Amino acid sequence: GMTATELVNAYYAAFNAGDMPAFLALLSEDVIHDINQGERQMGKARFAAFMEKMNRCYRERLADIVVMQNADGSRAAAEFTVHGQYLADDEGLPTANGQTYVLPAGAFFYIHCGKIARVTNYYNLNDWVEQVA
Amino acid sequence: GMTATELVNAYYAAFNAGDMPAFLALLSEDVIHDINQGERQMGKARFAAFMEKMNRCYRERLADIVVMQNADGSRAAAEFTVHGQYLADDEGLPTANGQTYVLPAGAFFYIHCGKIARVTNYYNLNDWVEQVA
Repeated sequence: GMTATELVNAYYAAFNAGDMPAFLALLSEDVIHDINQGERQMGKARFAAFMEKMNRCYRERLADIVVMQNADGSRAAAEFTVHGQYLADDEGLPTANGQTYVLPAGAFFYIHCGKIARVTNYYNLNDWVEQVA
Repeated sequence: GMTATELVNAYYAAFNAGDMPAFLALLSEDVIHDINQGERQMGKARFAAFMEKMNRCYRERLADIVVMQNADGSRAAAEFTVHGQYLADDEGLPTANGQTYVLPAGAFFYIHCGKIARVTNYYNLNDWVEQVA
């Protein structure tokens, strides 16, 4: 019975708290995940693997979260500020040494049957690389 | 007296119709323009110059536009599908030869005093380059 706004708020609450069971529970089994400047990854197993890797390499807190939805709650969007620390080398990227970064980001969502069926992530990758390189 | 939704709909109507006076009229004089994977450009004059260049090099139609806002209309977001044709070489990018492209994109907005005060553009640049290269 959650609204789209509530669902997306719960997504980010779980993200911020590092509560992976709560986070993954909100996603459909066939969730589409559009990685910023990267590949479309399909399915919850791949999303769980993505989060495992992200948790190996980064810690992030999202601030200033603004969540919006369409009237029927099938579509949503969020804009926020990422506060992060780069903890361990991620593949294909600059070396990690604990550096901090701060940058705006956003996401778009498709919601169906009360689950998040698509997450599309956006941010300026060039800005992030400049901050950590 | 327009709502944020109406304002953003007018922005995209003007974009789609190629009506530059109508498009630029919606923007604040000090509009912040966050170019996808690029620079923050400040001010309406720079935005007009950006559009002049864009119009020199591309023709785009946006489909499937979904516009969302926060309750007070200070923030908005749009997701859509870009249908484009690359008409003339743009600087720092692959050669143009009239190729077509289709890809999702989105934008985030800050609205103040009834004008668009920030436009932040997002899309997968790698996907676009792959489509035209």
